Amino acid sequence: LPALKLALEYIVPCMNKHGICVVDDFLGKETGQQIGDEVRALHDTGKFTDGQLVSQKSDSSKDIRGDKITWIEGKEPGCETIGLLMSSMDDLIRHCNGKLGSYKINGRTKAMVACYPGNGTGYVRHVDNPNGDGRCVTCIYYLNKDWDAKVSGGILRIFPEGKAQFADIEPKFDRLLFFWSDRRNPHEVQPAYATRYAITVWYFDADERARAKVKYLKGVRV
Ligand SMILES: O=C(O)CNC(=O)c1ncc(-c2cccc(Cl)c2)cc1O
Ligand SMILES: [Mn+2]
Repeated sequence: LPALKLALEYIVPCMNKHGICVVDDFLGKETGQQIGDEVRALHDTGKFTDGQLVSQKSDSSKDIRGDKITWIEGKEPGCETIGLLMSSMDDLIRHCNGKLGSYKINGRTKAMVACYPGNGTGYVRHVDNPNGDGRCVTCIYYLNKDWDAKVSGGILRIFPEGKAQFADIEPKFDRLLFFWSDRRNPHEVQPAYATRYAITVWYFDADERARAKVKYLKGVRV
């Protein structure tokens, strides 16, 4: 689908009604697989961190580490289909802008590529932006071929604020997810028992970000 049709007919209505939006088959199989290939090359060539420290034992040979990450700008050698994904996410947001609540989105982070190594680690319940650091929208792309959570775990579970229910999102190949980054969407990743990849970017609201400058300390000489 053309970005604008997806934006006006799906992302804008879903985001304003539910604060969560899932688009399946975002880029198609060829491109999705190429992204899988590039992420796997990053992993295989040692570009990820070792992983979040999950269990600190007094013996460090038995430390457990979880999600591994690497920040990707999209123009690096071997990351160009990742850059293509980032640009397609941006096209969608650009065609939403002015219609996502009353936010005015004026930028985004680099891509955070995540690798859950499959050792029973997940990601604890959290809010992405709990303290007003400028990020208003979380965008995640999943590239896990034939993922079956009943077998491999790794569900993303969101707990929309105020609701007595949660939303389980499988990290399915070629799946695109949007949700409000703030306290309306606490979420977690349940333990993953197979290698699980995701690519996240966060979009900034202009006003909040302009205040996060001072809430986060920048100076100029006299
Ligand atoms: O993988 C999924 O399906 C869901 N992942 C997350 O929700 C997540 N959220 C936040 C973070 C994160 C939180 C703080 C700092 C940094 Cl660099 C990353 C990582 C994360 O992996
Ligand atoms: Mn998160």
